Amino acid sequence: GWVRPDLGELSKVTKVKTDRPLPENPYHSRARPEPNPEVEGDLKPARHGSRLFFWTM
Amino acid sequence: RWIARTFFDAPEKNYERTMAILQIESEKAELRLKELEVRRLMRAKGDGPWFQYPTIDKALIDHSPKATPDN
Repeated sequence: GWVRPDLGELSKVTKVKTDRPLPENPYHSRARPEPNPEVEGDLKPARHGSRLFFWTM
Repeated sequence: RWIARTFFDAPEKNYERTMAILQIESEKAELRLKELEVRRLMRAKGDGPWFQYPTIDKALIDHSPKATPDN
């Protein structure tokens, strides 16, 4: 028997089952270092102008 | 009295103007000292939003089936 595999039968990405579920972090990775505290929220106008030596308002 | 009536200003007016400007520049001095404190501690620590020099953006870092099974 064994009909010879034609082109392109040795291609065509394929599903298959295992017994194990796929594990998290195969890269033996630590957690995230830090989040960035997001500076957000609406803005007030300029408090007392530039607050330079003068040039107030 | 004519001079005080048509030319000069009230001492209450000048007095309260001095009080108001002292309030204004007191707030300005407090905010300026707070500004330099915030800047020096933020450069020392790095938590704040200011001194973040651009590091790597991970848009091009992709997970995909490579060629070599050790990646």
